[PDB]
Amino acid sequence: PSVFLFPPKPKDTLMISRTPEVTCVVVDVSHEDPQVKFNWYVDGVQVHNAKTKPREQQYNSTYRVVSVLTVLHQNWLDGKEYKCKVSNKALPAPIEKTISKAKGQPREPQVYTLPPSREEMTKNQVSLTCLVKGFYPSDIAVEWESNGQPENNYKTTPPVLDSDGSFFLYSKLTVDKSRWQQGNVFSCSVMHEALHNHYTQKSLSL
Amino acid sequence: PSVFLFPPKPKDTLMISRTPEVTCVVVDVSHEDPQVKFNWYVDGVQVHNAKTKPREQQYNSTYRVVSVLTVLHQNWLDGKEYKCKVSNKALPAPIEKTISKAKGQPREPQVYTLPPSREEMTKNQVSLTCLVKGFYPSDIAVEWESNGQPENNYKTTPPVLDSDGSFFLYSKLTVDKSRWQQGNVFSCSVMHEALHNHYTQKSLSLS
Amino acid sequence: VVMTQSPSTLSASVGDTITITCRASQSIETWLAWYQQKPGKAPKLLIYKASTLKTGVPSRFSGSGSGTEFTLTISGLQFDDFATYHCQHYAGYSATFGQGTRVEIKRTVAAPSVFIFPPSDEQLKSGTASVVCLLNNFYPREAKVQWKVDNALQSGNSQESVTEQDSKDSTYSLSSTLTLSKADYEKHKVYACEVTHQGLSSPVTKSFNRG
Amino acid sequence: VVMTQSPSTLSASVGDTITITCRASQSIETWLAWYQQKPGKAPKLLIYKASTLKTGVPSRFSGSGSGTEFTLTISGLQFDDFATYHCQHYAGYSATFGQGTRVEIKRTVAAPSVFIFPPSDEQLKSGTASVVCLLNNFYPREAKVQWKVDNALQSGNSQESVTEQDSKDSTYSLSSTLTLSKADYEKHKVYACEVTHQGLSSPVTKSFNRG
Repeated sequence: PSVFLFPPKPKDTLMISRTPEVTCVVVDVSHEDPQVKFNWYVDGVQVHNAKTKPREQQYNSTYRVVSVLTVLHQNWLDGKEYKCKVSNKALPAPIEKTISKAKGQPREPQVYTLPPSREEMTKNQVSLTCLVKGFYPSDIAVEWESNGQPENNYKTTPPVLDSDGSFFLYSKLTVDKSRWQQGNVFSCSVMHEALHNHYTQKSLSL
Repeated sequence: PSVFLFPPKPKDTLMISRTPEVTCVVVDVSHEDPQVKFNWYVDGVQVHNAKTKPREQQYNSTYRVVSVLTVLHQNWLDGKEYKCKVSNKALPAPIEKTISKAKGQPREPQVYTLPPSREEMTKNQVSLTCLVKGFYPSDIAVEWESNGQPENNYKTTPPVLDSDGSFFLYSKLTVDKSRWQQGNVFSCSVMHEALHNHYTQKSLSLS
Repeated sequence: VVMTQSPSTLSASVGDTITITCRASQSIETWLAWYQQKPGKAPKLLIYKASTLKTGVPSRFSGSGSGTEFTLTISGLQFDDFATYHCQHYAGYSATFGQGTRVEIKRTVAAPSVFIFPPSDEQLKSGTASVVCLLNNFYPREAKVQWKVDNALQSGNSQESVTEQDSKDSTYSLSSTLTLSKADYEKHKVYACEVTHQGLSSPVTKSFNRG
Repeated sequence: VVMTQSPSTLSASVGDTITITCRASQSIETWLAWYQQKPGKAPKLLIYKASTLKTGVPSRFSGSGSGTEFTLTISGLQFDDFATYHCQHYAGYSATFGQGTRVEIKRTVAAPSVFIFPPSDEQLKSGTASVVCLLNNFYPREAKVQWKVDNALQSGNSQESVTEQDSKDSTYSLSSTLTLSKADYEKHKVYACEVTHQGLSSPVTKSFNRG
């Protein structure tokens, strides 16, 4: 067996610092039917071992021979098609799975930050909100900061399809009403393909 | 032969007037043995039927059989469990599926209205936000209204598991910047098990 | 600017008045053109600046709109008009096109009649094996064919071809050819073509056993 | 304006002083250049205006002549100098070359040792049969291979490849591959490679019978 392809994490393809990767996961491989082989194809080419690396199993009573391929930020962003071609004895035929990034003119996201509600100013903690809309495709990375340092207690809703075929989401940072009172400045970081330098940063404070 | 269990919609069990139901769907019932038997259980009881109600259909090259069990708002809200048992002669053993509301104590949702950012009111349309946090279970319903009528250009994010273990989401209503300025007042209605009459409401204006 | 046409396939009868819509993601004033294209031929300009008919184009073609919403109207469809229509925003240096709208002759839904053909031994003697699947007389044009060899789902070893609407019954037909060497062909027994189409309630499989 | 270079092949020893001639069909003043070219590489300019050495070119290269008669002299051949040399008349907007002179290491005449190899089984199972003939360690370079199938001369179904002069013994080797489909191969009995070479007073044939 049972194959599943996975696309790279958005943040990985937007910064050369990190290495993107197409992860091919195969589940429920039998004890008597191991020996799992792989084959990666990028736009047809490469039938013979490319720059792959797969290993590790053991499960509920089955296997799972997960292969991993290093992606070129450009390659992926330009839309090259990645094809994982698994091959197993206990498998009727050679299964397959392909994938490329969502097609379509990319659209730069709008980032707006919102203060906590007056009504929420009655709790020992407040909600810093970050709105992000108008972006396409949906791959996106959102983070928070305070004067150079990272914020941990935040949650981000997944991408949702708006009326115009674009996506939007909201990120929510939970902070002590005091820190918001002291006038500290928080910032919403958004990583996306259509942003200049694949990155924009918006601030909020009392 | 596959079987999928579907729970009633969030509003169905919150409003006594609505009709909440649990639906059992069976796909891929071979053309040869189209016999399908349903058995329903509410906390393990009812091998002997109940409301129940099946129909029969045909598709690609298989059969689809749907059975519908109407439930009692309080049985659902009281966490009762519903079992659908599907027996088919072309099946090694019967397949059973069970569903109910998530286990956990009900937390009241906090609903706040959030006006647009100064930097957005420079566009023809703005965003009126409605924050709903700290609720549980995730079953919930959100809506918008400006005057005695629904606003239909809005979107709600799906619920998100907070650090609390409670749930939170955001609904974004999009209004012509011209309207928001005319002093119009909007409001989002949130329906939840933990709200007074399963319903609260918050207003938002430009004052 | 992104241009979107509606619908993607427009089905109508001869003599009908039909409208194709084109929307721009942002205002483009009236900088919008419409082209007609027949299969294997060059696009032909019909209308430009939203509503100006190119000299020589028949008067049954008309265009309207400005800003973000545009329409091409064909008032009294003739057999010559069943074709693809493309809208285009053209600017000083670049241009952008809609996805195209195929205008086809409407008829009732028809499921494909499916046939599989083994390779001839005459060919097989030469060292190649072509296995052919025919999907005959179906409508609408969208269909899916997959090949299985000894129940193994195949990938990347087939090609497909589709006819234009049949002149008598307005259906489409499709051929898929699975190509293997003689040697690879003789390694396996069961050859099967599996087909889906909206007109079929379940997939249709045709098969033969080698030899 | 035709340029005639002589000789076509020049065989010499390391350290030799050699001359290559170019004759023009009419006077070209001193508008002549000389180029060196190694197999698979680009030509490199040595000399222009008949006698001017390009900077960096070793002083052992020299050129002379004017009118219709031109000479390239290499005074003390080094291993690096074994190569093809080309003369060129160049004008403002056109040029023409001689046919080239291949300068090689001289050694005694050596007859090729000839081997024929059938197609392997592995391949024959796939639908193709390739038959290889080898001409091993011969000198000089010109050798003719003629393929015969049931004593019928083959044409346009073979390709040849020749090595560069062996570093130790100064011979050449040649491989010729004849290519037929399993079908075509299985229609005939005897397969033969027929070799002509300076070292062979009579043509040499190596054969095998199919299977």
